[PDB]
Amino acid sequence: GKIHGAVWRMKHLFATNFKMVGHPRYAYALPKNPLLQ
Amino acid sequence: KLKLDAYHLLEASQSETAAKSALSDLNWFSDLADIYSGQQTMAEMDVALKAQGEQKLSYPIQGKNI
Repeated sequence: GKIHGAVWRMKHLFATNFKMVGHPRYAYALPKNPLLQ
Repeated sequence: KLKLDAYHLLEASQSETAAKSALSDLNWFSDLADIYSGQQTMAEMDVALKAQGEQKLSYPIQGKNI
């Protein structure tokens, strides 16, 4: 039930952000934006 | 990949130093300037080959033409 609640909140709070492709603690591993300079 | 494209556009929208264009660095303005100057000069010096035929001249000289 704990896991169910966690995933049920993760859905609503992560699936429609456009800012969380993953977790922010691992954003170092992403590729770099060509538009920033 | 799709998500990353969306995220990049979004963070570019949020930032102020975002590039004014999605294109990569442009480096072919020098060649355009060089060929423009080249065509300009080539015309300027393909003119005076025609404009300096110099059939004959008429110089007024003391003792003869006067």
